[PDB]
Amino acid sequence: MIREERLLKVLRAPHVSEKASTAMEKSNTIVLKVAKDATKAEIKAAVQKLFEVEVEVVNTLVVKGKVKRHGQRIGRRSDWKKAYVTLKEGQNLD
Amino acid sequence: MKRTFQPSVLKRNRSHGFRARMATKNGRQVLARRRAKGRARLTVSK
Amino acid sequence: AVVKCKPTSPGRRHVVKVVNPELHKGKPFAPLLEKNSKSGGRNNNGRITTRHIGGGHKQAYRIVDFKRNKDGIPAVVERLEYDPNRSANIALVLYKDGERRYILAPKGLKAGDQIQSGVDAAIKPGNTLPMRNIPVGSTVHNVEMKPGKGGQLARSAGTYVQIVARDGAYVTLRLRSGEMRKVEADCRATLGEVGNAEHMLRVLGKAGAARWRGVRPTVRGTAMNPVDHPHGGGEGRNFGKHPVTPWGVQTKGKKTRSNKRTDKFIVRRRS
RNA sequence: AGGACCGAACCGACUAAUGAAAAAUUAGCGGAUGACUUGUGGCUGGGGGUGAAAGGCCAAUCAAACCGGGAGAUAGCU
RNA sequence: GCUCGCCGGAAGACCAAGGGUUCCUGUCCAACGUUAAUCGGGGCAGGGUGAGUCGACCCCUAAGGCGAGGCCGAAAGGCGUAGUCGAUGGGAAACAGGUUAAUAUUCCUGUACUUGGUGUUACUGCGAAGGGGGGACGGAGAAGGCUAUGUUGGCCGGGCGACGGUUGUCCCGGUUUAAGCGUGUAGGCUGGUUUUCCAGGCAAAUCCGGAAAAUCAAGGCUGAGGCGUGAUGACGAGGCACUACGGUGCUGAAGCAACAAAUGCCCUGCUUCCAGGAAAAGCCUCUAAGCAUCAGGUAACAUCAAAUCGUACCCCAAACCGACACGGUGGUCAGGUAGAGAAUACCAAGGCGCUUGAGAGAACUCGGGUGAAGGAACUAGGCAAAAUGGUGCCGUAACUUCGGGAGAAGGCACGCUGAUAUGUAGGUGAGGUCCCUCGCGGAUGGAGCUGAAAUCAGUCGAAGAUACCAGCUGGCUGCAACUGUUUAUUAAAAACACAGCACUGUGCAAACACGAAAGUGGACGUAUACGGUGUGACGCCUCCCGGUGCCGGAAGGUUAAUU
Repeated sequence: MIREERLLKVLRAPHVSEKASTAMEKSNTIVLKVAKDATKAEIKAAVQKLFEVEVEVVNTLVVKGKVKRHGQRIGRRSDWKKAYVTLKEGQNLD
Repeated sequence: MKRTFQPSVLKRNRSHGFRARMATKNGRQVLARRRAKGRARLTVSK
Repeated sequence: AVVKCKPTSPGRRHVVKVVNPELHKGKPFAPLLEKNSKSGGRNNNGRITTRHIGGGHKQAYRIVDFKRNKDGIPAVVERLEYDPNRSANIALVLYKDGERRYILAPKGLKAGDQIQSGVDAAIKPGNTLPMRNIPVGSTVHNVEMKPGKGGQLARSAGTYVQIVARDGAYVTLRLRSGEMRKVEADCRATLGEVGNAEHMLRVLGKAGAARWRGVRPTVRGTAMNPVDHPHGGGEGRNFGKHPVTPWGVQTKGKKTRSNKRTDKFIVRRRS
């Protein structure tokens, strides 16, 4: 049982990319940016409540931040957690 | 030719890392000194 | 028996094996085993405290019974076994109550021999009883110095002690060194000589053998530089000084016993 | 069987000629089941360690490591 | 794109360590790249790392670390008990195919497995900080059984030749398929089952150990591979539709047999040797306190569960350690022909041509090739080159510690073809036939397959161990017995070490060593042991105690604090 408030905080964004699109189309799997602390179960819960859609399974991974250079000064982008969430057969997501 | 530095992360940490430094009085002193100096990287710890 | 090995290579030429067939060809009694890691002759400070120790073969520790307290229960000798931890051979015995122990194998002992500890026990080889009960003139081994402690004198491959006298609460032992020593008469002792008496006839025959026995090589002080040893230095071979340890103390002759606490027990020093 | 033999890997470094290289090259050379070799981790600390002993080795530094301090040592010398 | 060349026990493929975006795409060429650069490991932007079963975490411990109390120490702190950490070791579980520009045992497809809860019905002794078993272990050697893998034939598809021949004993390609589940084999280990008692296993034990007694000779454990299923599937040479020339979608034959065969597996086995070969948990089992008709245990079945972190890419290197796009770096994989071979030569798969080129064809330098006659005259020195170089057989001195010396030396044979023998000796081994406690069984049988070595006869060349590969040999002699070790980076030796020898200390709270100490090593050793010193295999051997040391003596002389 995850708290409503917690759930709302978990899910950061949808991730747009070719791969993501492919996943959505073929495998019925949505690619989300989620909180770095968000566990799989929590993510699933969030998905179910907040998008109103049955979840088969969630795979997560941590994306490491790229090191960049703004002019002369070096600086690193933040790490962030990506989640492939596979929706059950016949579940169409808006 | 096998040069002197042959890196190993665990070894480095055990040797020089924060916890090791903390463990002894002299280590602590070193840390303090570093702090005083204004070091950004207080220890070898990443 | 001793066996001079045929010189099919140098390093085998001068080898003499001591091959006893009556030893157990097999894995030892595992309950009585325990771990025994190597020092390298280095103490808790991590410094080398005794030179020339290092390496050699992994060895288990057989838990030998030197206290020898199963009084009244007769044991029977199951087998003789190789112990890597000592010059003697050990013997796995089986008490009538089902317990097993290792003991130093004495001279005549073999599989099937019955042995017994206690005051009542028969004065025969391998039997153990207090030296007040043991007849004067007898050869004993595995001799306790303090009652109850465990055998400390005469444990090595072909050693034994003579009970020369029993004067009241003490008995006088003629130790293998030639030292005559008073010992409390209630101290325990095992009848006969300890076993593996042709141990001294073995000859290692090569450098490697020594190494295998955990003995690193020994450098001569005279081969060193003066900063290292008192004998060091000299152009060519010089040695114009009285022999001494690496720590400057005389080596040829100078006595080093300082124990004033046990001077009373020493009847006569060895010669 | 063997600190056995011939010989690749592997470990070494006797001869030779010759910066890519703050010790290498190519051609040969020694050991190659052992007192062998190697990975990972551990322990020994400076008049201290370790040393099959050459004053060798102890982070390209060793008849006393490096870093900081006494310290602007002292310099009848340049 | 087509040729050419190089690596191929790597200059290929996959990891660890280390790095940390170098990966992929688009875009830009100032700088960086030893030249140019449209290219890049460079700049900028975007994308990319998907796990119950791989690894970490986790449970367990080794060396070692920390260490409540504690012992010790001016202080700081040292050592260490209980404990708790610490992998490089022990501990549950996944395979095949398909897919991305870039991930995959992680996605998808198929087919699996694991150990937890929870609930069940069925049963009914459960229970640990304790007991026992197990885990649990060395070197070498030898086979035998296997597979990986390869070769040939069969089969299936395609081919009929740019130049003489090529419808055949011809040519090219393919002929692949897992874990799991079932079977429990080659083979290895052990005698089982029941009963009774017992000073043992810190207490108890129905467990282990020990005693008896009965009865049956098969009982159990282990075990590669094969076979079956998994699989009416998947993959499949290439054909066929579309084409953003990148590829996408459909489709799909055969898919067998024999022989050879590992250094891999059975094997943590067996045999043997002495130098005598981790630990703890998981796992099995036994009970105690306990609880007692409850919990807990095992039984299947249902359901839920398996979080977290790593996953790109380089990894003998242009990405790690070397200031560089410059030598070092642990593991795994190991095709063909020749060969003893992981050597060597040429090749496969795959990967590269080393980020300045173009000419010229002087001296001189480097790295190679050949050389008349002579053959060490060179030189400090045959330094360097040259030479020797294989297998089999014959043959082989002094001296010797009887092992050696010895590959001593020195010689002969060596290709191809045919025959012996349309392929032998051997190896393997199908049908058939017989037996049978029935199976992965035993006999007999020899088809097919594979296949040396030799002899005889012929034959070609200047030359048959034809290339690469691959000892120079002998004689006298110093030193060190020997194998070893050593000045990282001018010294590898006659130096150090060595087995052996001798002296000497040391009676165990050992001498000695590291420690203001506690303590630790010596050693869980005990004089056949340990320390120190010298000598240095083996053989024959090996006067002086005045000096300096050490050992013993203590009559006298001298002699401190103290008084």
